[PDB]
Amino acid sequence: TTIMAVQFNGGVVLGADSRTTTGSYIANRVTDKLTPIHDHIFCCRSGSAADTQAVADAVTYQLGFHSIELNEPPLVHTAASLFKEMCYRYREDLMAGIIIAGWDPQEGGQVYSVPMGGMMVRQSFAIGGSGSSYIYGYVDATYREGMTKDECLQFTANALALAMERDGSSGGVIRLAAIQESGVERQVLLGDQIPKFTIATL
Amino acid sequence: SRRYDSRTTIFSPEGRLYQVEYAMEAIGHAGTCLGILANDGVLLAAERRNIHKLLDEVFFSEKIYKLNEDMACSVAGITSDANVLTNELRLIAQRYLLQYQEPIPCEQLVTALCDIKQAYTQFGGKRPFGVSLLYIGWDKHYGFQLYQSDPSGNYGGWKATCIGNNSAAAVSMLKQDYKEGEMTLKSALALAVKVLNKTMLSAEKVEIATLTRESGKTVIRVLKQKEVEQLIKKHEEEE
Amino acid sequence: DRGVNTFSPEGRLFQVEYAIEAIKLGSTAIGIQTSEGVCLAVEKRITSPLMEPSSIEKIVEIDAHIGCAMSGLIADAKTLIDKARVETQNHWFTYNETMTVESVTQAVSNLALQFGEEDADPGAMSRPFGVALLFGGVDEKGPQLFHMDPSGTFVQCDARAIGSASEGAQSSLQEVYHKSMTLKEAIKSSLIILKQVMEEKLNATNIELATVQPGQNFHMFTKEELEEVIK
Amino acid sequence: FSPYAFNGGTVLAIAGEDFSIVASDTRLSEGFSIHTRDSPKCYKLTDKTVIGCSGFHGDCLTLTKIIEARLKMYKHSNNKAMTTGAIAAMLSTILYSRRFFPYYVYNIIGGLDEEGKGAVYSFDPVGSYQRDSFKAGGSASAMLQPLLDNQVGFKNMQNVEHVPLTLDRAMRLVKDVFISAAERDVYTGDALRICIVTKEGIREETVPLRKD
Amino acid sequence: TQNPMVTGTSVLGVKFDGGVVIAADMLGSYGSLARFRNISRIMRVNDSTMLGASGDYADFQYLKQVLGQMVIDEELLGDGHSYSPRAIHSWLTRAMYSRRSKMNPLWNTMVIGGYADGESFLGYVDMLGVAYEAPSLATGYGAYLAQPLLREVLEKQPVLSQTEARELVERCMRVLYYRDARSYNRFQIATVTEKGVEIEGPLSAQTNWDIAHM
Amino acid sequence: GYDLSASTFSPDGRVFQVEYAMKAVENSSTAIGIRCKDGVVFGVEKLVLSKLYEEGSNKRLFNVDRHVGMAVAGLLADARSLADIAREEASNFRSNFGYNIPLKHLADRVAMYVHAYTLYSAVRPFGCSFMLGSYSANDGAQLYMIDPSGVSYGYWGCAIGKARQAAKTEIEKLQMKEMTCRDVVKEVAKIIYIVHDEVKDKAFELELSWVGELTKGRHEIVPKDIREEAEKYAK
Amino acid sequence: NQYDNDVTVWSPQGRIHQIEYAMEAVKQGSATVGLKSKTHAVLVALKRAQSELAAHQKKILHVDNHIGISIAGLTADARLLCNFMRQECLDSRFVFDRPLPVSRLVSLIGSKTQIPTQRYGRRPYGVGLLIAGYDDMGPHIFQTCPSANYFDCRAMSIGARSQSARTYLERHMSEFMECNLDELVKHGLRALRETLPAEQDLTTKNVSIGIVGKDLEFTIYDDDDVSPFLDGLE
Amino acid sequence: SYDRAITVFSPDGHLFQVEYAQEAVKKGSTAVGVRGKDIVVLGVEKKSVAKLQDERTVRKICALDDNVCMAFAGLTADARIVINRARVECQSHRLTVEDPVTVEYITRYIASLKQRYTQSNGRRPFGISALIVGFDFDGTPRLYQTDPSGTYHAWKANAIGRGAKSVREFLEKNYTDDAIETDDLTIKLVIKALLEVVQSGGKNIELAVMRRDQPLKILNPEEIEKYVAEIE
Amino acid sequence: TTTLAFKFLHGVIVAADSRATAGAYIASQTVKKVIEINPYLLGTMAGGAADCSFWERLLARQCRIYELRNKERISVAAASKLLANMVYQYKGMGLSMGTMICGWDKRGPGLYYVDSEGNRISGTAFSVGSGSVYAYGVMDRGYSYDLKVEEAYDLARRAIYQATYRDAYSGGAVNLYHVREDGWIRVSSDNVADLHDKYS
Repeated sequence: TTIMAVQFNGGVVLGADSRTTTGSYIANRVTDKLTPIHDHIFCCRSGSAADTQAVADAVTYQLGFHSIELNEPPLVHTAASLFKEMCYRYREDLMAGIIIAGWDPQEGGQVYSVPMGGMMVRQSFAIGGSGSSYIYGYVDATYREGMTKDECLQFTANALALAMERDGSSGGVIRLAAIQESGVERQVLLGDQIPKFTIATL
Repeated sequence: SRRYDSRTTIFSPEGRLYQVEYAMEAIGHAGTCLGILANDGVLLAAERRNIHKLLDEVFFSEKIYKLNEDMACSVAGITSDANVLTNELRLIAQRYLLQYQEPIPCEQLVTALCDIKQAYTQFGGKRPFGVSLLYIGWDKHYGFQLYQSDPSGNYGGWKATCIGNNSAAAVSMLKQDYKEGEMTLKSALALAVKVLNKTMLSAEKVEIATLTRESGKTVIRVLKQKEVEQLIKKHEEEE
Repeated sequence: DRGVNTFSPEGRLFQVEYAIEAIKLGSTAIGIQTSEGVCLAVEKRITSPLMEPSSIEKIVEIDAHIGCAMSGLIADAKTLIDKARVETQNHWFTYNETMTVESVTQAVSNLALQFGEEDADPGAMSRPFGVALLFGGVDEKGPQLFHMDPSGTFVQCDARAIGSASEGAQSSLQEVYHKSMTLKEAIKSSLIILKQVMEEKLNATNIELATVQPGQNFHMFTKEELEEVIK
Repeated sequence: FSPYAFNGGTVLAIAGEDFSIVASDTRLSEGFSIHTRDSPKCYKLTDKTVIGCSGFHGDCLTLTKIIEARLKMYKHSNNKAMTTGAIAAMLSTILYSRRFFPYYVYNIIGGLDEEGKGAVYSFDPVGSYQRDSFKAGGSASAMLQPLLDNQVGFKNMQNVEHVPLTLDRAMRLVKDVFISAAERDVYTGDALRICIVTKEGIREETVPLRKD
Repeated sequence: TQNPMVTGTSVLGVKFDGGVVIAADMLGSYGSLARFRNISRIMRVNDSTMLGASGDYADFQYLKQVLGQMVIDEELLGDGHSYSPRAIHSWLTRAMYSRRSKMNPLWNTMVIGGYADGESFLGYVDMLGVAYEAPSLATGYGAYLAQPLLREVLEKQPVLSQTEARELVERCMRVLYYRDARSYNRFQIATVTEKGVEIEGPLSAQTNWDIAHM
Repeated sequence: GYDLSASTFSPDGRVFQVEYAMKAVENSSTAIGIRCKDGVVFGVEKLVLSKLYEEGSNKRLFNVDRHVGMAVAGLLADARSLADIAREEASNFRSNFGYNIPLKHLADRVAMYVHAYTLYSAVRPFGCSFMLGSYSANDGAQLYMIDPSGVSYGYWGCAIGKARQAAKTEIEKLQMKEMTCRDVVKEVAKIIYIVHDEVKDKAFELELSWVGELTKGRHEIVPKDIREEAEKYAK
Repeated sequence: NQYDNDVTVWSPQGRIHQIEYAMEAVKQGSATVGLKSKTHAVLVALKRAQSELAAHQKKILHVDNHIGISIAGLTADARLLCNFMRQECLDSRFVFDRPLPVSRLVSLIGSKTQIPTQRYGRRPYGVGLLIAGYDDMGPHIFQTCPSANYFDCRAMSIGARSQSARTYLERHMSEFMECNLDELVKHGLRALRETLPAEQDLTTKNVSIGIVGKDLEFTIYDDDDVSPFLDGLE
Repeated sequence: SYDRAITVFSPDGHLFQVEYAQEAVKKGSTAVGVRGKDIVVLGVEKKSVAKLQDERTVRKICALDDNVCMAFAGLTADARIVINRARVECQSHRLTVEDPVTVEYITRYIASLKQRYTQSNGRRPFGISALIVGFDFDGTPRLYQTDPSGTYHAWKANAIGRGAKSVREFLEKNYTDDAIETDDLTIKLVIKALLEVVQSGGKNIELAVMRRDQPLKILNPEEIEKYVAEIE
Repeated sequence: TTTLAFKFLHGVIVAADSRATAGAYIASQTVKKVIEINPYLLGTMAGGAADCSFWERLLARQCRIYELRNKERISVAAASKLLANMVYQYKGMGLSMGTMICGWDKRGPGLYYVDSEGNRISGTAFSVGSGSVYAYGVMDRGYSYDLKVEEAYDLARRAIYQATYRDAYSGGAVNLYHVREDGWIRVSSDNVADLHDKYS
């Protein structure tokens, strides 16, 4: 599993792989690891499929009820705070690394990383999953401030592709998402659309 | 909360429990339930109150209930309250059989239910069960037995007893007609018919169950329409 | 009708006030504190001659150094007496030392107002105890005589009388009492007063007597001992 | 995860005719490092009772606070201060309360009794205790004990005057055994805090020990 | 927690003439990998108190939010009674010990620095509930690499000035960068005096690599 | 006997026990709240019933949160308990969602908690009304008022207590929408002085609180200088 | 009549009779005076002995090293609240290793005493307290009661016939701040004398004194130690 | 759960519920008890003498243990509950302690229970009086009597029920050291006291006896008819 | 630890050592292994110092309460049963205590052995502790029911002395007790070193 979220002026750009494996067997090759918490709040999921699905469900139930009582669009930081609370409270059982990303009128496009322990840190871009180890040096040398919405989409696709080619637990297709004040822009990059990188030959 | 409370489980000036006393008045208007113990069995004779042309038969008995293999009972008073007690009696007998792997003696079963009825007149703040019961059964300690409990938890063993509507006139007619030690099932059944006719009779207006022993096995059975009808005709011959 | 925790217009709890009226029906108990020790006395009030006088126990030993005379509803006293006994036994187990008379009385005084219907479990008092207590023991401060009533109010006294004739006995205690009395003088005066507020001819089986000196432990006078003091 | 830690330390107690001494080193360590060179292990309970605690410092702090609170509660309900013997009895039951997850502390209570004589009570982690003339607990407890048996109890000595132990002489002995304990025990060092308990309150002293 | 996830390294702390200074790098490690390089491990409790923490970062955030709410509750009363540094250190010790007694410890080693009533306070509270005060503290790997240097300077100069303490703390960070593999070259420096708490940084130490050639 | 319990409706559909709790709020001293262009100003006419009391005792203004103020009227014992309840909601909210609780949500939460004591005979309705005021950079200035039944509305100017009907009139005159907190302080101070009964009541102290842009969104008591400067202008 | 049996029953006048019935107990008890200065806070209770042979009941209790109280009303209830006050004080010393601010402890009592007045079946604590403490904000004098309301005063007095004591305090509540220890303790004794009838006077058998100052822990004076303060009055 | 206070004090310091429970005991059957030298007799007056009733199921004299037995007066349903609790306590005392319970020990336990129902929420007091009789380990005849309030006393001869005032009065001037000389005069004494209150004295008087180191024996219709004829 | 108790014709003889050991280091040489429950009841300790001390003290409290309630002393059989029921609740938890309850009640001199395992047996001659095996040999070889009081003291003393000579965890002094009809009495307390010079 490889998830990534980058932020720009308008909002954020989420992306992930679609491989769900059990040992060396791929149970699902077209998994959707990008779950919508609210209208402009999404979350990438990594770790345990049942743990992250139960946590994402709970947060979605709470955030929607909270948004109705307040009669206001929920803040991205509040969604991150609800994920953080559950992931810390049940840190011994749950095995989930959630990246929360979205857009709100008070703070714009924000990306929050909520790793395994249950801490919560805001970043300009974040990467998680088992395949994220292979792309730490690339996102460090390639990311620059002032990227546009389209540049974030290419940068995210390039990083996910590099990780998918090296990680055994990553693969499939790339599912991107662009969140803005407007709405969400979901898009899949299949086989040939996936950015390619030549292999050193002799 | 302390103003709506009717205080059902408290003593009165003369030392009597009103709720229990009022519940015994409800049993005095119910269908007549009589029990007669013989040397070779014991029977129950309850007058059917559910009398209507549009009333279906469905069940095997309306007032007589089988508690376990060797015990049957007859309720009187609030029928809904009797449904709670009969179900508890069966659970008490099944519990005893799961612990000792043997049938529960008649007196031990009656005592367990009388302890539950006594508890509703002492604490809990709830109304008592307005139902009087009549137990007939056979055990290996005292053979054939006939018991009778009441709303207060009181209970006693009898040779022949009657409860419900007009149970006073039946008891007085049973004392001058019963033969201590020399009563047969056939003669006991005749006495039951002469008591139900006096405190009243058609064959649909009554229900008769007998409990006898056959080859080291208790047998409880409700007398059939024809089976009872003949009895009713034979009492008319003597009248 | 009202609840058990209902305050009256003056400022007193009805229930507690009614329980204080039940203490003025029991037999008279007299306590006297001296420098030689405390002496407790109480009439047995034998109703019928067929009843065994020894079966009646109005004076009990809380501990080796603490005695206790009661009055009012004797059945209610048993609940309090046991608490006092366990309290002193717990103290010994935890601090390897005896408990003071003041400490014991205070511990038994905490159960006085611990009653009420609502917001309570099954094992809770529904009403207050209708009994007054007279604790008399010997500790580090020498002989001491405390008095506890139904309201949970305990004090210290040199000579206190509880019961139906406490009012009359009190006057006699104030007349015949000084702060230099001997234990033998305290006992004599106790019997005299107890003998004036009685109906039956005070004998050796009609009353109860016990003393708690600094030296010996709680001792209950025997028939012969009581008969030799009546002389 | 282990809930215990050995922080070293060594408490010494000595009872006299009209006094009581409770001394200990002030070094607190962990593993092979030194946390602080200024950590007394002697706690003043009442005006004639002093307690020494060595072992797991975490338990030492908690136990010390529990005792202090218990002394205040006892004074509130009994209108008097707790005696040394009563505190020792109460401590025994406090240590046995956590019988299945015991305090890793070696307690030693040194004060005066009701007759004004020096009283010393040594304790075991689960609560077992007894009154003694002198006692040593901690990392150097097996190094000092033998010397005290010889110098204070005159064990294994033939023709000897058996002269009564005096405050002056007791002070010398305490300082001497701790000087020897600092040379061999790696957990004992820095400074030595001495608490003298007489009839005129508690006095405190401080002697410098080896730093290495 | 039983297994610490993202943790921070050692925290330095020294007392000077009129205040306490606390330093700690801004790195949260996940095993041997430096994951989060821009997190603060030092917090401001109130006007006189500041806290530094090493170990599990998630446990530090929970403590930071609990402590923060305590200060708000106390300031809401407005009765002229505020928590002193010693009272915060005491509360922490009890909290750390309570969690360790239930076999569910907060994997943290805290350093408490404060200044109240003209007296600088420097407390230490570990995960087991072991607490004590000292002129200079150092957690984690700082106890073996920074404590020796800090202690050597406080033996000749027991009382330091603000400038002396600040520059002595920067020498310790430089040594930590050189010898601790779980450290970062970007740290923060918090100082507490009579004027309050002041968090400085992100700062860097000046390293020398002349030994690479020789 | 239709008015003996809160779980009993009367023949004409009324809960008398709840109306009796609002009668206790009418015996209290008048407290007023005014929301200007950048904050809220609170003013209570604290009645000093004894000379032995310390200046500042029995204050009817609390701090439920850093950005929230609370003016009460009625039973002080009850009001203090409601203030604690409001402090918990605000504290719990911050722990859960990670940010300061909006004033509207705080009012809602507390009003619903107050409404729960007006349904059964197991308890009794609160006998005190209170106003909640706070200022936020994005939210603006808010002023709510909760009565004994549990009803809570937003206001511009509000008054509760003895002379709340007479203090309201003198509040409509002022144009708080275009006014400012600094100027409103005196206005509120003057209103409290006009409605204060000096022929029936004794002596009183002026309690003033405010939250807005001038105090950086933090609720706090009006400074002595300003308090005395407005006290002289209202005299 | 129908509105004076339960605490959860509001009367048609907006009052709770039961709560006012618990305030009648405070006025039926012995008078107690509490006054303070710039460095000291004292309490002077008039221990009353119903029987001639009985010992005057205690009125001043110990809560902590810096806090002392004087009860009035129900004895059992006073011990109930005192035990709670001691518990809270012990908690603060255990957790924060410091004395619990008098004002904070008084708020805790207010919360605990309010709960009973709103629940069915329960009753209000029928006891009036006179708390005397000294923290970081100097000496304090607090007065609690059965309606769960507490006030911060410069001088206070509660109990039977304490209106005369209260009135006397108002006349001299201007020289208490500068008043020295003995002078401050004489004013309390003088104020307590007003409540007493013309016949009897303040002896050493019916007067208790609790004092708490900056460097002085809460101390109580029984019979022998009360003499020093007593001797000097006119 | 029901937690309403049933037994409370009244204006003149009276516990109405306990007094109403004692009124129920006066309407109950009469039960006399006599303590002899080496025998203990318990006689009860069978109010209902129905001929169609099984006499073995309505007995009033029970057994708590091998050395302790008892009779009661008042609510029969309440007595059963009390007797069953006392029976369970006897076996509990034989478990923990390695010896039989004394007569006073079980009397104290039965009295303790009765008192508890007079000071507990949501429950009324027991409406019965017990006459515990038995022998201790030394072989001493004991006779105790408990009542609804929870107070117990050791007696020499006592009667409880409707005609207890009369029986007691008659017993007062009949119970001596010569009237209980043997094991037959004690039985003739119990029957004499019962005969001056029981309607149609003779077949309406059940009575059991208990001798030292011996179970409990219940005289039958013939045995009791010889004692009733002897008197005449 | 070595504790022994035997009941002859003149009551019960109770002897024990006084050594406490924490591993291989001798913690104490003056520990009291006999507990005076009351004037007529004694209790011995072996195994866990804190365990024995605590539960025997709890037993003493129960005995005292028992006497106040029934106005009579508890029997030796009843006292030992109380201790057996007490420690049975924590069976398997790790409690380590072997005790001997001795006294004189209505059935004469009573001697019971109770441990943490669950055993509660009555007998005439018991021995608990690590040196109990050595005491048994000497005790049984010279034990007689007609033994004179002086002879009974020498037997018990010698039995304990030989156990301290062989067992490394036994030593100190031999504290001896004698339970009679009038109550127990502290017979003697001789050091093991002084007994060594007397037996050689």
